[PDB]
Amino acid sequence: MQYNIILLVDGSLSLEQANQVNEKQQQTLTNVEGLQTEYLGLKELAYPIKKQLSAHYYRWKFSGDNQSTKDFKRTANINKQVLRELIINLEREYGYLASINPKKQQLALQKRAKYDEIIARENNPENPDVPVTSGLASTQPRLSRTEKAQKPKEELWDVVQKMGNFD
Amino acid sequence: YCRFCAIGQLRIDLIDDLEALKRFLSPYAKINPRRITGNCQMHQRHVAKALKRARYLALVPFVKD
Amino acid sequence: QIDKNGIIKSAQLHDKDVGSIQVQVSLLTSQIKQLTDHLLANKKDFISKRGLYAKVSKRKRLLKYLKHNDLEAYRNLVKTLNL
Amino acid sequence: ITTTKPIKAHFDPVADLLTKINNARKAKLMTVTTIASKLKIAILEILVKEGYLANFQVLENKSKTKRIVTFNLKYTQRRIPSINGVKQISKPGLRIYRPFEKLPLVLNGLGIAIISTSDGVMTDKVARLKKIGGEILAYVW
RNA sequence: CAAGGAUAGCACCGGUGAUUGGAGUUAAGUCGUAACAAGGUACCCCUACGAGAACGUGGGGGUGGAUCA
RNA sequence: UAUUAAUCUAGAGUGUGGUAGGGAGUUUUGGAAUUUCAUGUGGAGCGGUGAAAUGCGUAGAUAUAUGAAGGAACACCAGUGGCGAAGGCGAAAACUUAGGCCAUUACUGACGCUUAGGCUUGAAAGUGUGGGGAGCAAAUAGGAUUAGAUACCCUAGUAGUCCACACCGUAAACGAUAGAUACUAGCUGUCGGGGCGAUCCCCUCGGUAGUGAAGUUAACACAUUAAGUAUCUCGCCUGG
Repeated sequence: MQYNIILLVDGSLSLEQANQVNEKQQQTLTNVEGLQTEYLGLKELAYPIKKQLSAHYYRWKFSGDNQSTKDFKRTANINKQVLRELIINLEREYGYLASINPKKQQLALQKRAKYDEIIARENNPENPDVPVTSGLASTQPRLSRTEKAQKPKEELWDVVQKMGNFD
Repeated sequence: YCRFCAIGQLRIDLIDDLEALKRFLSPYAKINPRRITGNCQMHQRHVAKALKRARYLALVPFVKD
Repeated sequence: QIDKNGIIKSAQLHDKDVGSIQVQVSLLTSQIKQLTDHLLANKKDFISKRGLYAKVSKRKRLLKYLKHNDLEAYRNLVKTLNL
Repeated sequence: ITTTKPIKAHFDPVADLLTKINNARKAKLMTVTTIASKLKIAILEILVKEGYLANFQVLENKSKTKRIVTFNLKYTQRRIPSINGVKQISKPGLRIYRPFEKLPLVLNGLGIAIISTSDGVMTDKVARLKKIGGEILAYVW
């Protein structure tokens, strides 16, 4: 449960006063501590959020709490010293698993194979090389332990047969 | 044509992967549909929510043409 | 979210009651309390209230069984069927 | 052996058997699995002997933990089943019983009804001859 | 004691009564054709109003409409 | 069997682990801009239709750009997509949390199943209650046109559309296909989950789809998500 918190603060404020604004923001932040004022640079906003064409970007990386970020979000919104107060949680859609997250190493292999650094070709994502026939392949069928085989004979292979003699 | 979960990280925020998002973007406030980039439901969620989020934070034109 | 594992293990007296009537009724009661809290904090969540009534009904039936099978269910009744 | 596709309590053994029988008749299927019971074993044995149904195998996991029966229909070498219609009689919502003197011959005096009585389960003819009646499990013709 | 006889309050049911909605019926009554083609405005469903009226328009629910791959 | 005396899981399910939905609600803003006001310039048109006119413009327009305010709703993503009990869910961002998908001899040992009565919810109009009301249209009103427009045209235009509360609690809430339950040729698609592995291909299961076998509606057709197969329960049904 982690919060990636992105704060866009006023206009073209100098680095020192922007950091002080950010420090006030932790002072009004009730979430988990350990977050440090990381300067992401002064990025040009696509539009003036209120009147600021470009805003100072800052990121904070730490854990998260449940009933401790709504109040921080709305206070950071009301606090005009910071324009924008985006939150990100740990859960967006990705995996919490030791056999679907380590599949991101296969994704790194995909990144490697994205560009043909040699004459040979291993590009074109979704190109079936068919290296896998294994996996689960298991619906877990019920094992059969014999109790009584009442006439174990069973009819099979009903060929298309009729009026075998016509000569 | 699937795009995310092969070039993406399955965890899409704005930073560190904004280029894969902008690939279904133009400074015109539009997102490429499945007819050009046939990404699945979760990848479409990624691109939709994240791109309109970048629009929301004033990173790319929200509606501006 | 679900508030699942902690409540189960608190109601899990031994390794022989992971899915017993006791843990089930405890889960339904804890879910009733949590759903009341949530739906008071979130009014128009009709999903929560319909689920709360469904859990109330299933808890009623679980209690009627638990009194049909074991006669000691109501001698220490901290789960009276009234809600 | 390996008996696949187990079935759990649908609402009763009788309807669980009937749905499988009609599905096998529909899809031209050979062998299907259903629940196991003393009544089911008796009726299945008597239907093997009667000729309407082919053999069956009753299987257990270790105990009452899981008891099922797989059963096959008698088919000529033309994919034609010997079963020309089976109707369940004993039902949960309606417990049906008949005396020994009130049991008819099905089809045209050929079909054999399976009847459990006070002292066992048997066929309609020998149920009438036994002078003992009881519930009916299946009308088979 | 009593069949019974009573008071003021009430209660149940029926018919009637200036005046009157609604129904089937006269191959031969009044307006316009709303609407049945996407039927002269596409249909409507729930609901507000008004309009001789077919109906017409609002806010939502749908295609029980065609076009069209 | 209705009952009793016990057990076993496999129905109710529960556990574990992986585990996704525009789910709901709560809390925020951001913009396309709508309208209005001031800065201005402009120097006789704007506007509306099938046709014009009505209407708007010379206290300076058409229109334009800035600044400021108030309301409304969120371009694309939007899916032979998922979820939500239907009602429904799409500008993004967070939280509470219903519920979900995958596999579990795993645990109580039938705890089950529905549902008349009963509990809760229930698009919406429109009702009043407090705000602003940006815009517009029921009603209303002029010019058309008409055999006549309060119909199709528009302008003016309120209730209302907006939100807070109840009530209205009806809908094309109809898939005109009930809920729980198990099974029935396939085939070609998608999404989610589990395994695996450059991707991938692939397998598993569901969800979400279809042609069509069988089966079933007179027929139209459904068809593995049935209107196929069958059990428990309920609701609806006999001429206009």
